[PDB]
Amino acid sequence: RKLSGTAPNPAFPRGAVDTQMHMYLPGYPALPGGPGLPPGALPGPEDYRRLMQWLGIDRVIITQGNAHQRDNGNTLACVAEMGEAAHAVVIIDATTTEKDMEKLTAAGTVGARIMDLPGGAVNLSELDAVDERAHAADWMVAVQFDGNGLLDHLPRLQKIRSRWVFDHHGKFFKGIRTDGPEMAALLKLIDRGNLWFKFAGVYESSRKSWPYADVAAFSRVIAAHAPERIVWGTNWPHNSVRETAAYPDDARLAELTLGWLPDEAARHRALVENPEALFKLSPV
Repeated sequence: RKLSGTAPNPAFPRGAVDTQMHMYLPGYPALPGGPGLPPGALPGPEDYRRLMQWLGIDRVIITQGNAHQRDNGNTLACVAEMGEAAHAVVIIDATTTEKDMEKLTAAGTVGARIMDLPGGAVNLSELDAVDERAHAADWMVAVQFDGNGLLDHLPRLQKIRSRWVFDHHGKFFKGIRTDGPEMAALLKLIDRGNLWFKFAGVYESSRKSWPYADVAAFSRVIAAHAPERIVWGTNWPHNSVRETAAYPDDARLAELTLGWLPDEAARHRALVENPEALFKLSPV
């Protein structure tokens, strides 16, 4: 993996938050139900610190990988090793008690994860159970599903109590029209004020070569509509990539997708104020 390069231009503001990454420590096996660990080298704190230093990332949200299913051990241990800069997004479900939630909060947990696509630990059918607890704890929920099913999920997404983020540019694998009912439904969800939209992992859904114009088209529209509701992430360590040859340059990728925002004020929001609001972080 590439862990150094030329800095993003313009440079990230102090306090910049990577809202989308996974991290891996030795001694935390993959669990049945998931994809298994990243074949190697194990992408851990040392490698990610290098990435942070390259990009100018100051704060990181470390999210539970599918590899670990419902066992939060690795993620929590990564946050602890990373120290002040890191917070966790973990797995909860209907078995998670109030006391469990306080343990997770004290250990730096700021949210829970729903992953409806293959490999995910908790799919959309458990949304209400995750949401009721997250809301009670004043957490957020990261929600990832095939965006082309948005209209089917609309009634349940409307009922979400918590702050939440729609992962990875919505993963609209087939695209979406910028003025169709899908876009209309998404903007109405955003208007309510409890939904953020994530610019991370564009290459996991684009059917185009760089500069990923298909995803750019609708991402520009969403960011223009609601610049105080966009967040950004690396998608490090890019688990869907298997060969050195296809591994993205994280600084260039950042410049590209941040370039889809409407102006410089929106770029600062996307990197600092917006994630501070989504995750309820102390202000920089």
